[PDB]
Amino acid sequence: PKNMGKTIKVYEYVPLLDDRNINDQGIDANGAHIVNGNLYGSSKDIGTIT
Amino acid sequence: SKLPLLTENGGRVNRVGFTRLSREGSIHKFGFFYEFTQESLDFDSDDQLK
Repeated sequence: PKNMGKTIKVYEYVPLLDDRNINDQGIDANGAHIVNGNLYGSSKDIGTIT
Repeated sequence: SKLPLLTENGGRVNRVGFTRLSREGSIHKFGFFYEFTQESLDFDSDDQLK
């Protein structure tokens, strides 16, 4: 659009289970606070999934 | 001293003459401008710059 400018910008939205989703709002299944914001990220290891 | 004073022998006495002056006035030209580019009115913050 005119009168906006010469550069554009967008918003990439990372999914919940992605290693880029780096945040501090995370509570583990036992109700304690955890460092990682997501659940397990992009890991495959079945132990870290269960 | 300078009063117009006539005698009985009226003749060539007390002559007066008049003068006519003039006042002038001219005409002058002014002006100014400003330049802009389409790249300054197409993508610019304000919509009604012009």
